[PDB]
Amino acid sequence: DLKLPRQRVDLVAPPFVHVHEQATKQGPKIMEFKLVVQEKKMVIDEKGTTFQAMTFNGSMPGPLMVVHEGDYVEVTLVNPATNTMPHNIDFHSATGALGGGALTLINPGEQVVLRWKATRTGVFVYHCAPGGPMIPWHVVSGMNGAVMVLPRDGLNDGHGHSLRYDRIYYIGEQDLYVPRDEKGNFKSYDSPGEAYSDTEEVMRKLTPTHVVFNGKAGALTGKNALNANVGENVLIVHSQANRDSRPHLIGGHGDYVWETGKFSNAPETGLETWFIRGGSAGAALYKFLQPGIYAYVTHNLIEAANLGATAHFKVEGKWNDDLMTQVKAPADIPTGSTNENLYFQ
Amino acid sequence: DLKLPRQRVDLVAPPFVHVHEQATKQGPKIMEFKLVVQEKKMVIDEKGTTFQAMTFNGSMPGPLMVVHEGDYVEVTLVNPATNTMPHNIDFHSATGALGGGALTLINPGEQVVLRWKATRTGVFVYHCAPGGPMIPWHVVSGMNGAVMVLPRDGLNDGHGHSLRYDRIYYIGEQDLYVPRDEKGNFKSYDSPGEAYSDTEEVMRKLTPTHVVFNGKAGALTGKNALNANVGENVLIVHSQANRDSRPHLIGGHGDYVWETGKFSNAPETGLETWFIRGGSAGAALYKFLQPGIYAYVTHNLIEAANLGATAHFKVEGKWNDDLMTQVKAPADIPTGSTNENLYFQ
Amino acid sequence: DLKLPRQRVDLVAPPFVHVHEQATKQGPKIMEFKLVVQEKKMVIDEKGTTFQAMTFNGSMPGPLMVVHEGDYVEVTLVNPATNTMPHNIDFHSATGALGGGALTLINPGEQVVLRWKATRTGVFVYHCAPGGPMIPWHVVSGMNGAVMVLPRDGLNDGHGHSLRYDRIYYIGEQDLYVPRDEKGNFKSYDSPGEAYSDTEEVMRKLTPTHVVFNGKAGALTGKNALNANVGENVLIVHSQANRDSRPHLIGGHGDYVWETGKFSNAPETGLETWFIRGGSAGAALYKFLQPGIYAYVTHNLIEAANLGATAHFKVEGKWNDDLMTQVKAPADIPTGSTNENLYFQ
Ligand SMILES: OC[C@H]1O[C@@](CO)(O[C@H]2O[C@H](CO)[C@@H](O)[C@H](O)[C@H]2O)[C@@H](O)[C@@H]1O
Ligand SMILES: OC[C@H]1O[C@@](CO)(O[C@H]2O[C@H](CO)[C@@H](O)[C@H](O)[C@H]2O)[C@@H](O)[C@@H]1O
Ligand SMILES: OC[C@H]1O[C@@](CO)(O[C@H]2O[C@H](CO)[C@@H](O)[C@H](O)[C@H]2O)[C@@H](O)[C@@H]1O
Ligand SMILES: [Cu+2]
Ligand SMILES: [Cu+2]
Ligand SMILES: [Cu+2]
Ligand SMILES: [Cu+2]
Ligand SMILES: [Cu+2]
Ligand SMILES: [Cu+2]
Repeated sequence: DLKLPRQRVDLVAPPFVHVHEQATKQGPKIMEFKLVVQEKKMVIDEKGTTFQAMTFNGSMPGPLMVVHEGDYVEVTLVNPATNTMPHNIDFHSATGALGGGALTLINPGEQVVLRWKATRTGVFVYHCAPGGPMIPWHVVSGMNGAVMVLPRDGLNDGHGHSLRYDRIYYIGEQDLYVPRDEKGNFKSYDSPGEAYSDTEEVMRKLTPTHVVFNGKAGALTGKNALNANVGENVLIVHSQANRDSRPHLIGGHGDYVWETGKFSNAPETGLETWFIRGGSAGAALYKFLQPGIYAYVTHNLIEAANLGATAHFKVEGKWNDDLMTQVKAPADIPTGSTNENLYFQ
Repeated sequence: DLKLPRQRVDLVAPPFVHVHEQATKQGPKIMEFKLVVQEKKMVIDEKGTTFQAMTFNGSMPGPLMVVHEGDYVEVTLVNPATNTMPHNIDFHSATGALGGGALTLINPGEQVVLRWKATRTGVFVYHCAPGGPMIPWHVVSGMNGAVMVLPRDGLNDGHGHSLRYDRIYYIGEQDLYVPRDEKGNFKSYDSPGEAYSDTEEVMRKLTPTHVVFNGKAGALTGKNALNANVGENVLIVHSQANRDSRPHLIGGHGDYVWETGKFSNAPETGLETWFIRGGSAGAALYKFLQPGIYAYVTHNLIEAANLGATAHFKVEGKWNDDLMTQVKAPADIPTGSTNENLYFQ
Repeated sequence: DLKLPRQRVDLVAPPFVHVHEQATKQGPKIMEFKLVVQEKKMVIDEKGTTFQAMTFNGSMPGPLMVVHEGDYVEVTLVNPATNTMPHNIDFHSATGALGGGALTLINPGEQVVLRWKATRTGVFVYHCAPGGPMIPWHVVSGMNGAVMVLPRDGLNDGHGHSLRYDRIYYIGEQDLYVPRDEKGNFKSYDSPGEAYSDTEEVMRKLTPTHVVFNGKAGALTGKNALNANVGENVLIVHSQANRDSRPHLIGGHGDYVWETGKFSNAPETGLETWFIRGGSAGAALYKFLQPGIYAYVTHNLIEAANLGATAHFKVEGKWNDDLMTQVKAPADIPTGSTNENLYFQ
C-alpha cells in the first residue's frame, strides 16, 4: 500500500559517503539499501595485531546511509551462511521494535527486509543487537555504523541561514577489547566464538586496548589521509556506538557543531573540542583556512597517540600569514636574556 | 517568622513519584519532607550478590522530591540509632552551607531539620556528604536521590509552548564497587565498616563492578517493567551522583531533553542518546508512538547488558506500520542472489 | 608589515590571572607573552609524593593568557638548556600548523617566536605536542594551560545583556599517572626520561593515580583557599587538556555556564554540575549569595576526595536565613516518633 518511487542506493566504504543531494525538491521516496554481515579476521593496529571482527558490509564502521526527512528506508539485511552467529540491526533513527532489532534477527543463511520512516533529522548510530550480552559483544566487535537524515532543505545554522558542505567524511570510532596473554602480548583466535570468553573479561573492565578510526590504527594517516582544500566547508560525521569520544581538529575548529547530532537543534559555533556520547553520532562543519597537515583526534591524547585514534587531513592551498606566522625561527637563547629573574624561578 | 502554609508530602519508593501538580496557582508553601537513613545489606544483582548499602528511606536511589519554584523545602533528616555511622544531606538545588551538608551532620540516634528555598528550577541530585573520603563512600554505597523543582507554570519547550507529562518515572543510576576475592568472586561483609577498606581499593581504580537502576540489576525488567501507553508523554528523570551516564530509549527518542537538567534552559529536541554528567540529574520527555517492549539503558552497552544497567518499558497500544514494518520476514537468501559481487568482498 | 601597537603582558601563577580589561575600546594590538619550559620534580599530593613534571613557566597548569578578539598574540617560547627534551606549543585558539605546534619545536637551548591571530572567542587549552607518543606524555606531565579570548565588549548572557565579573580564577585540572612498585607505593625517578617507560604503562590503562587542581592535592585548600565576598560575580575558568571533568561548586551553582567554553554561544543558566570535555576549557560565572566555605570539585567524588580534586572558596559576608536555615539543630529522635511505620521498613 505504500505507493512511493523506489530508489536503490549503492553504499561505499567509509570514510567516503555515497552520493546524495543536500537540499532536494524531490518528494519522499523508498530508499533501498542492502547490508551484508561479514564476520572475518581483521588487522587493527600498526604492529599487525589481528582481531575477530564482525561487520556490516566488511568495514568498521559500517557504511554511512544518507536519506532525507520523510523518506522511508527499506533495508535488506543479509546474514550469509559463511557466518557463524545470528545478527540483527537497530537504527537509532527509527521508531519502534527496539529500533528494528526485534524485527530483523536472522540466522546464517537468512535475510530480512525492514522498512522505517525517517521522521527524525540528524546523524544516528545503527548497530547489531541480538539480545543480552551479545549486544555489547557484537557492537564492540565492529557491528555499528551511522545513518544521516538530512532536512529536505539541507543543513542550516539554526539562525535561518543555509549551510552547504563541499565535502563529507564519516569517521567511525571503535573501542576494541583484545585479550592479552600472561606476557602482555595480544592473543589471536580462530573464530569469534573462540575469542568470546577472554574478550568479555576485557570488556568487563571497561578499558579498551585500542581506539581506532575506520577500523585500524593508522587507517586514515599516511597514504589514506583525508583530502581537502583551503576554502572548502567539510562536514565530519563522527559516531561511537558504545563509548564516549571528544573529537578535535588539531589546527582547526568546529565552525558549526551538532555534538548531540540532531539537526532540529541549532549547532554551537567555534568549538575547540566536542563530545560524542557513546551510543550516538554527531557532526561538525569546518571551513579550512590554512593548508597543511591536520590531525583529527579524540582529545584523550593517550587514546589518540597510543591506542590508535588519530586521522590526518592533508589540505592544499596557500598559507595565510595573517592568521599565523613564525615570526622568528628556532634560534639559540640570546646570551643577554634574563630568564633567571622570572617570577616562577 | 516564615509565615507560609505548611504541606506534608509522603514520599514513595522509586521509580514512582509522589503525587504533585505540574502547573499550580498555589502560592509558595513550606513543603515538609522526612528522610530516614537506613544502613542495610541489599541484593544488587541477578546472581544474588549482596552489598553493604546505605540509603535514604531504604531505597537506591532515595525518593524523588517534587516542589515548585519559590517553595521552601523543610527536610527532617533522621539517623536511627540502629545505624553505625554519622550522615548528613547536601541538596544540589539549595544555596549555602555545602548544599545543607554543613548544617545536617547527625550521629545515630539524632535528627535535624533543614530548610532551603527552591530558587532554582530543574532536577537536581541530593546526597550524603559527611566529610573527606566518607563523601564518595556514602554516595556510592547508595546515599543519593534527586529533587525536582518545577516552574509554577509547569514545563515548557523553551519556545513558549507548555509541555505536560501523563506519567513520570525516576531512574536513579548507581555505580557500585564490590570487592572480589583472589578467585574473582564477590566478597560479603557483615557491616559497612568491615567492607570499607576493600571497597575503597576498588573505588580508587574508578571502574564499577555493577551499574544499576533502582538499586539492582534487573530491578526494572521482568514483572517490574515500567508501564506506558501509546500516545502518553512520559517524563524520565535520570540521576547519577558520582559518575557519567548516557541514557538511551531503545526504539524511541528523547523528544525534549534537558540533559544538564535545568528548566531555565530550552531542551534539545529529537535526541538519540543524552548525557548525565556525574553529580547531576537530567530529564527527557518522550511521547510513545509504538507499543511493545523498550529497553532503557546507559549506552555503554557493556554497562547496560553486563553490569546491570537496563530497564524495560512495556507499552500497550496499536502498532503503526507506517513508522516501521517488517516488509519480509526472515527467509533463506535467494539462490539467485549475487552478493559475491559486492564492493567489499 | 603588521603595524599595530605592541603590549607586553607579564603572566602570573595560577589560579590568579594577569590584569586585563573586560570590555575595551582599544583597537587590536600585538600582545606579547613569554613562556619558558621548566622540567622539574614537583610534589603532587599531601603525602609528599614527587613526580617528574614538565611545565610552562614552572606551574601546573601553565598560566592563563588573556587577550581580546582580533588581537594578535606573539608568544616567545623558550626551552632552556637545563631541560632535557624538545618542546613546542599548540594553541587550540589558533588556526593552522597544528595550532602552532608545527612551527614551535625547539631543542634545549633554543627559543622560537609564534604569532597567531585571536579570531575565535572563548577559553581554550594550550599544550605541548612534540609528536607521536610524546604528545600525551608531555601533556600529562604538566605541559598545558589555557588562553581566554574575550569579546571586545566583554562577556554577555547570550540574550543581549552585559555580564561583568568582579573576580576571576583559573582552575587547571591535571590527570597524573604515577607508577607504583610491587608493594603499591609510588615510585620516584631522577629524571623524566627515566620515568617514561613505567609511566607510559600506567597511561595505557587510562586510569589516573591523581587528579589535581593547580598541580597538587590540597593546592587550593587550607591557606590557599580562593577568596570571595557575598555579592561578587566570580568567573571560574576550568581546563582539562587530556581527560573529561565535571565541575561542581558545592553549596553554589553555575549562574551562567559555557561548558564548551566559547563565547559566541549563549551560556546555560543555573547548572548544578557542568562538563569539561578533555582537550578543552570551559567557564562558569557565579554570584555568591552566602558566606562560608565552598568546595569546588569534579563530581566524580572519588576523584574529588580520594585522588586530589578539591578546591575551596572562603567567602566573607552575612548569612541569608531566607535561602537556607537550620530550623532545628541535631537532637535526639523524639521518644514519641513513629518511624517504624514508614512505607520502606
Ligand atoms: O499486542 C499485540 C501483539 O502484536 C504483536 C504480535 O507479535 O506484534 C505487533 O508488533 C510488531 C512489532 O513489534 C509488529 O510487527 C506487528 O505487526 C504488530 O501486530 C506483538 O508484539 C503483540 O504481543
Ligand atoms: O562569620 C560569622 C560566623 O557565623 C557562623 C557561625 O557558625 O554561622 C553563619 O553561617 C551558618 C551557615 O553555615 C548559619 O547557620 C549561621 O546562622 C550564620 O551565622 C560561621 O559560619 C561564621 O564563622
Ligand atoms: O605547499 C607549500 C609548502 O610550503 C611550506 C614550506 O614548509 O610552508 C607553508 O606553511 C607553513 C606553515 O605550516 C608556513 O610557515 C609557510 O610560510 C608556508 O609557506 C610547506 O608546508 C608546504 O609543503
Ligand atoms: Cu551481530
Ligand atoms: Cu543502540
Ligand atoms: Cu551517609
Ligand atoms: Cu554533590
Ligand atoms: Cu613538552
Ligand atoms: Cu590539543
